[PDB]
Amino acid sequence: LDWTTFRRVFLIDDAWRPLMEPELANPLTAHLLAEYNRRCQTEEVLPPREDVFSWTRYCTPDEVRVVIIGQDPYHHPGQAHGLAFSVRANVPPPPSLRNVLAAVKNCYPEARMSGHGCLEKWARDGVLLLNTTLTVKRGAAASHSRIGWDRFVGGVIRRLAARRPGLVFMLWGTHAQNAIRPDPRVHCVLKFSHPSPLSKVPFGTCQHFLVANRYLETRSISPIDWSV
Ligand SMILES: O=c1cc[nH]c(=O)[nH]1
Repeated sequence: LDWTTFRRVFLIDDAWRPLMEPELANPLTAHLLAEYNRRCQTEEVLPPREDVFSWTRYCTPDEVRVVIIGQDPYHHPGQAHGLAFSVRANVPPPPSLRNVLAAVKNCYPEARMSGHGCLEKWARDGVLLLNTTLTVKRGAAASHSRIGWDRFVGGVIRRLAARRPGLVFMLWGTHAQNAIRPDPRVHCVLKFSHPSPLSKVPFGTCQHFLVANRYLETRSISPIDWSV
């Protein structure tokens, strides 16, 4: 009972079994899991274990329309909850997220913006918010970036993409563009500089949300209501 036990520890939705189960058997995965559990014995690891795989709960692989890649979770208590960039409902949006929400409103002036930074609505809509590193030590950015999450997540993404042609990938920044390299003839690959205001080009000028919806329409795929 490997999948059964793994799924129970992380409360993973069963719909993701075909994409994740094959990764469990890889010997490299065992090293990853043991290291993650070792870190939890020696430090404050975020987000909480029950939230690490929260991204599997909002939508099934077949509902995925857009994939947005991130680096690692927010590292202060209360911010991260398993979705890249999203913060729980009453936490003020951090700098990069603030720029993302700005670009959405610039693209869709009619979008019903709530003012919060919780992206669960997007997730249920098939917008997969995926960090390549799923955990972080409290207060230390990129601290868990070399423990092996990237190859596991990388394996799930390859499987998903091969399962469903015509996905839209939004790759913002140097890390995202080097981590994930989907076939641009089979999928819509959109690249931009990082959303942080420290980037040389203001992220508020990014048109990705509009361009993604035009691509979906050409494939007869229902476009996304980016209001959040
Ligand atoms: O989840 C998060 C938060 C900030 N930056 C990222 O790359 N991912």
